[PDB]
Amino acid sequence: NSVQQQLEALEKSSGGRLGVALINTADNSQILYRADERFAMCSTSKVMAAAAVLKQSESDKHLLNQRVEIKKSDLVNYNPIAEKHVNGTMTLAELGAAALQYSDNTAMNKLIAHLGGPDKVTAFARSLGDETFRLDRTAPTLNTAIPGDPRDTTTPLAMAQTLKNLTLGKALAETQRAQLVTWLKGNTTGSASIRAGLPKSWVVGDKTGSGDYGTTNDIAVIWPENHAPLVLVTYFTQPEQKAENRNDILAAAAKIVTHGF
Ligand SMILES: *C(=O)[C@@H](NC(=O)/C(=N\OC(C)(C)C(=O)O)c1csc(N)n1)[C@H](C)NS(=O)(=O)O
Repeated sequence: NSVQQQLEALEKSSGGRLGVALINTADNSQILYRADERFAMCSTSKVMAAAAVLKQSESDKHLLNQRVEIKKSDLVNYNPIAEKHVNGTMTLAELGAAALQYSDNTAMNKLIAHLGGPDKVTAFARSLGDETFRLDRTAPTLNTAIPGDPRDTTTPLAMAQTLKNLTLGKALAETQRAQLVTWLKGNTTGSASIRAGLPKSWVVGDKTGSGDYGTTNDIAVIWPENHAPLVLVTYFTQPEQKAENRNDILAAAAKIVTHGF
């Protein structure tokens, strides 16, 4: 079966809706499956918030070391790093690292608040040429992932294009691009998602997201040992609010689309 037939069969077995966009930077070719359909980003949206702060830091050499006070009232549903710093401070760089590498939701919220609200994250995406991304809410409500709800959504293709621009392309000046890549490569939350579908020795940077409706997402930049990078978005969502998340589906999709590379 072709790659498209394999992805359709994966979706058919999955009990949900699968969205895939792979960009092969060797030749700019693409593998697309529901890639123009909206999906709730869940915590994959954190890449855009962190990158928006990195953009600001290009013109403010003190920004990344700016102190942010962490209070008990800032804690939400999932904040393994920020809870260690209640009554102290974290820098904006430390908040970017925590948001991306541990998916700390308090850290995401501090990034959003620093920027001036969810709409400012949307404006940053637009400044990169991404007409599709929208951030509407803070964490954790941005992960409700209700079917057909446009809030906090993008498409697989839009996010793959923007992730390519952010990590390998024109979106950020070099020091800031490099910092984003360092953060993504050090992610701790993605072992069982895209990474599990790839050769163990390939270098990967990624950001996961999991929400209601069993919504299970991962966005990655992948560096093969002997080939140009691949940028891969795998989004997955299910019809029932309390569906289990399915990182195995993302690993399976990654294996299908990276075969031969
Ligand atoms: C982002 O996707 C974010 N997700 C959530 O905060 C929600 N659940 O996350 C945890 C890890 C708690 C889970 O048990 O799935 C969630 C479900 S419903 C809702 N309104 N929020 C997490 C923290 N990011 S991820 O990268 O770890 O998935």
